[PDB]
Amino acid sequence: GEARLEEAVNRWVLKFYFHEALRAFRGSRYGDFRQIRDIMQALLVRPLGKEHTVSRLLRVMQCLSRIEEGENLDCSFDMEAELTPLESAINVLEMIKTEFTLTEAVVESSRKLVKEAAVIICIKNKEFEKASKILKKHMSKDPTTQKLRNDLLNIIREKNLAHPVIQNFSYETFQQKMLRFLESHLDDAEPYLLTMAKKALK
Amino acid sequence: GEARLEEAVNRWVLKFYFHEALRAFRGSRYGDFRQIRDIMQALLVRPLGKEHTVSRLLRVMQCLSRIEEGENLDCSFDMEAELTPLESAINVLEMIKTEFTLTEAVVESSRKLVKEAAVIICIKNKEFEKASKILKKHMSKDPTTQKLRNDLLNIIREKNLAHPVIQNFSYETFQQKMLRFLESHLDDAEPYLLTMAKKALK
Amino acid sequence: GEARLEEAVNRWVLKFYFHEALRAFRGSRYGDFRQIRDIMQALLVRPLGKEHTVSRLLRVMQCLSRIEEGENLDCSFDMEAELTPLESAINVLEMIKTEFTLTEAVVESSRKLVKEAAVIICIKNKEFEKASKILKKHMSKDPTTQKLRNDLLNIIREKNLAHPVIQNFSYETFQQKMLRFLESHLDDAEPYLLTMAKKALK
Amino acid sequence: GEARLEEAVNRWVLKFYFHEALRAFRGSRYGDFRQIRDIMQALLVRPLGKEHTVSRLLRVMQCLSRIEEGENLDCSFDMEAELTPLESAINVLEMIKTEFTLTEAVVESSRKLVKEAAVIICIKNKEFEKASKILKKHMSKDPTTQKLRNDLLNIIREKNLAHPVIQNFSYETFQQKMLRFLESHLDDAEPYLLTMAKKALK
Amino acid sequence: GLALKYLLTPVN
Amino acid sequence: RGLALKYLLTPV
Amino acid sequence: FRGLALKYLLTPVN
Amino acid sequence: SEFRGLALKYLLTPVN
Repeated sequence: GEARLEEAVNRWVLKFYFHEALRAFRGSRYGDFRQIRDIMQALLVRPLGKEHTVSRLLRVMQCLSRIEEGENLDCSFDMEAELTPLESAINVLEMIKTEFTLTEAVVESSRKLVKEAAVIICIKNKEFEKASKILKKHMSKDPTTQKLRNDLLNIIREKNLAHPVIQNFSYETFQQKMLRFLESHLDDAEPYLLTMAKKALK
Repeated sequence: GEARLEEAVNRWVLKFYFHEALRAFRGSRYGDFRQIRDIMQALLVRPLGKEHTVSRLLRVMQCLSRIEEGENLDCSFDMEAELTPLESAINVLEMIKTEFTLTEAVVESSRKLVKEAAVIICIKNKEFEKASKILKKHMSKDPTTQKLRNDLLNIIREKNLAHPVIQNFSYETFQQKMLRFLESHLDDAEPYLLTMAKKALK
Repeated sequence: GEARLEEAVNRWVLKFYFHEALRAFRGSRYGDFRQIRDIMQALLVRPLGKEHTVSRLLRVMQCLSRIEEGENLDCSFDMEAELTPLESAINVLEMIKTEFTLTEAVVESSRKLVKEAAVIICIKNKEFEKASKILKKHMSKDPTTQKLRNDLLNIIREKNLAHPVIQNFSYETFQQKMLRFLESHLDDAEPYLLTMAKKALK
Repeated sequence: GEARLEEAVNRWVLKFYFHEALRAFRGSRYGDFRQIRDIMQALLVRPLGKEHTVSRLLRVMQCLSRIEEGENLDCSFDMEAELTPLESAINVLEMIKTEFTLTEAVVESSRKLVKEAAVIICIKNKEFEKASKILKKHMSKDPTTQKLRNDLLNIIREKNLAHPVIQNFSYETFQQKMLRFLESHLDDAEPYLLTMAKKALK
Repeated sequence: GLALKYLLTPVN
Repeated sequence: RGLALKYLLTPV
Repeated sequence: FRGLALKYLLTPVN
Repeated sequence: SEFRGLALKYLLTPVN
């Protein structure tokens, strides 16, 4: 029973920090976001109670974590593969779509965004083969993106980082949209903890 | 703004886990202790108020973490890595007598225990040279340790782990002993979160 | 030394058992395969020193393990997701493609086999919902993939287990097919340990 | 044939890791011991060809494995029960005696130590109830346990963990002794695999 | 596996 | 085969 | 690391 | 790279 008390608190702490992480992300305060993320990670090895209540929370956190790290290509969230953070972000996106019961129509516009930045970023980075790889595996597919497949494709062989697509690409702009997207499938709140701090910072 | 509110929640969270850490240590659940420890370590990068309000439990927690790791001789808490966990514990123990302004009479027994454990553990691991260094560094004056410091030297040189000073020294016993010492100079505050947790499953 | 010695045996042992694993799979002795698989898995926690030396055979072992369990849809190989063994095999196929630096032309034919098998097994097990998901997500595109995809959808919408595409699909046939694809990408050299068991016994 | 070669290698492999496990246990590297233990456990389902050529190191490994987990009261090595690891070790001791054809004398020396440790470990874990049960079923006979069994009851009744008997008992010390004893009844032979690994690294 | 299943930090 | 159960080395 | 056991995971997590 | 705080001042974990 001493155990089920810890469980209850750990749940409050996770929810509270998840709340502050979005806040930090929202304010483009990415260092704080990262310190809070690590706290939540250290929190996951502990008894959380029942996983119906933080799994949506947890998935969005995963997506954001991978996105906030997308510019570091040597960083990996995949255990088995050499995946760029944005490739791993796509996979999370997929779990979110499956677990949040959303439709392809609702999700394709964001994931599309993710595919784009994953390639551009490889490109903005002189990593031209990965760029090709990601494009041929994720974008070398749909309809309304051919024009883009073909432009990103040529930008690659010519190494045209001088291209309007590349130069006007803004990751900060990218990040914020992804957060806006992920937020619209999550409640809003005040975590018991934050609510009790005010009830006392009284 | 929303800052001063995180700062107070961080404090509460830091104190909550400190409480469980001690509870895990007291029950000899060292695995649980290290997981909790890691969460606390991750919180330290966040803003917590002013040291004072937590500098006391952070030192005890420091001494406890080194003691919990006392048996891993290839583990180091010191920056350069030339220190055994128990050596680090001795240091932390001095920082506690100095910061808490404890009388020498209230600290010599316990400080004498960490020194004995530091040498003996090396011996059981056959780090006879490490054992020699630690012994000659902390036990030269440290007088009336006359029998012990003199027994140990013979134990080392004869590599005699069958000697009863070695054979009747139990790390588990040493740990709980040290915890009782450390705990007594504390504030085992039933942290706000456990009380809120109770007031809620109650 | 005594440590660099285990690594070398661990390397020999890993390679030897991978061969016996292929031999058992080749002979359709999947229980033996699973047993050798667990041995190899237990071995992975140990030092192997030269990663790049076991990396290829390990990726093939991974694919084979997910293919061998392809009919146990309640079996998963992802920490993160709700993936059937075959969906996982696909991901391995992608890693194999990258780390073996294979062309799409070579990988795609076998990847279509795994998608076909992943959809059909779901169908045979009557998980018409999981099937459509996998179908929609994987053969979602269009070339030749245009007739089988349609048939499958029609078979699904109709819960038609009696259709010929279902009735004439044999997991055994599929398994041996994937082993042949994977075998043709390995240097099939005799394990040191086997050479010695030969000098040694004859 | 192909089957005969696998058997011969499984034996070499099994004997090699056994040697390494003892070496790990001897250097107090219990983490490595457990990993090697798991490797050996997985190997047991594979053809070995000749029980007797391995029956002996296997019984010693069993005893050591149970002893290595002796501190986890809720670990259960036995099929039908809630025997603590140490109680299980007592039983493996009977097997060793019987199959190494040892005298009751050469054996009772160690069997006495395992009983003492089994009771004490329960006491250090506050499992006074079980400490009392093991004490009565195993110890209460009478060479000169005669007063140790009596101090132990009083220690239990009084929940006295400060008693020298409990205070001065070191599991690590008991552990290493049990290895000395168990090791002493095994032949000197270096494993074939290690021998070959030495010719390789010259 | 909450830590591995909902992994938030880079393996790396 | 029983070997793995007759010489059980790991806990249940 | 030993993650080789996680990176080259041969057995079902399950 | 960045702002650590009392993470090193009150280090609880090993460097190792």
